[PDB]
Amino acid sequence: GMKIAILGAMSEEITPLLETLKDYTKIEHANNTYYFAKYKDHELVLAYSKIGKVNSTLSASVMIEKFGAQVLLFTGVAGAFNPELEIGDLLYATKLAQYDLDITAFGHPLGFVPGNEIFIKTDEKLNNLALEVAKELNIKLRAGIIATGDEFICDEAKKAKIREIFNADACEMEGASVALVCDALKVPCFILRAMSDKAGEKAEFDFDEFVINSAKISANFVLKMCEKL
Amino acid sequence: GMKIAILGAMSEEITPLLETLKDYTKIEHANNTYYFAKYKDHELVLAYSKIGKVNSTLSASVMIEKFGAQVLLFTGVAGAFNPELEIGDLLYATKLAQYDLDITAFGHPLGFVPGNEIFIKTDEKLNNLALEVAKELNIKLRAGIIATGDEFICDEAKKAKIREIFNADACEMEGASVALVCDALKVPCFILRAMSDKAGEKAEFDFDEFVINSAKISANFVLKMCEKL
Repeated sequence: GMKIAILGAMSEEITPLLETLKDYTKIEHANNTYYFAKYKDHELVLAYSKIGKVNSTLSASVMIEKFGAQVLLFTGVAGAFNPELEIGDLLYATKLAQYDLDITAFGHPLGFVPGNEIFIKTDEKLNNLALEVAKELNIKLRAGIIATGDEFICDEAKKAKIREIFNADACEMEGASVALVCDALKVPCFILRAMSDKAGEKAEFDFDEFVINSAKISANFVLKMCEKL
Repeated sequence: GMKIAILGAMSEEITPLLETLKDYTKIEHANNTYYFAKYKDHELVLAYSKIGKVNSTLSASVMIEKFGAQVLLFTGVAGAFNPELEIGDLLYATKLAQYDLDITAFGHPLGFVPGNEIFIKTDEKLNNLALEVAKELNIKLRAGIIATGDEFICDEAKKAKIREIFNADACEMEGASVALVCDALKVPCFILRAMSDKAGEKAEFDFDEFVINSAKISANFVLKMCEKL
């Protein structure tokens, strides 16, 4: 089978994968750690992306240009903007934009730079595979538009504005950058996000506990995708 | 000699390099164009970075991880924040920060994420080489702090704020990201910027003309550095 990159937006999302895989090697490279394992006739390369657009762009580029990944699966968390969503809901991104990429001073729309487009799409075949896996695991999986930028946004008015401009369902700091790298390098990309916060709700749950539970589900989910690839 | 990457923040900065080199090849990779030339016992790889942090991170990562660059010289333009600077003045960045990398909601300073630092330094040996070249060409060269982010800022109050927070001398959209990639991959990086706009002053000159004239000077400058490497 093809070589598969598994990127996690938090180190806690990688831990349960490594525990399941058990036998793996690693290298320290690009001020990060990359892990190597065999699973179901696929070679895997895994890493925590590190935080934000630059870090995640670099990690994805290393996985493909250095380690030869042919597919990339990216698990993480996101803040929900769409009122229909709830804490813990799993979303796959259909397309993503950078809300903080701004040369609007020159008459361009927000998120656009010449040489690129506002939105980057993820891979349809991988998304359909994820829907199959969700069905087989009895997990609810929804499609959404993700806005990415290098701020952790707490301003409710800003969340509403990003939603309005991009029709964004959720928001995080690494998705669009990784999707762009993968598209540029002709590597199918899948982006999975668990909703870790809702716009206009005070949390009322422990984040650490949420992360551990969501990471367990996401780890099993992406390994099941690997098994079918 | 070592393999040298020359990155330009505008395609116009690559044109005069190619005109001097005369014999070169080019290919499409990673939704961009990469150029290859031999110069003074060095293999060169050249590219326009494309716009912003993600694009420039990807371009630098490709030049190093795919094309084997061992040193990277990055020429471009920047808006001046330091009142002492004048239009066309050459600045080399001693260190750079991302002004729009913001998890300050969690008690961190602006520009900081765990796993990284606020500032990234450029290579001291390359900076000293640049000072030698500037002296030999009778060109004034100043050291500065550069703030990088994905907005083209026109708000004067915002410029003042970024200058104040980082003690930044100038501002652009690609420097810090490339400096970070190079540091992470153990590649010496040099960042040269010509001042394309002045603190508090409406630009009363043509940008196209400025770019052509500044690019000619910067192209010769970095080739003279290559000759000494």
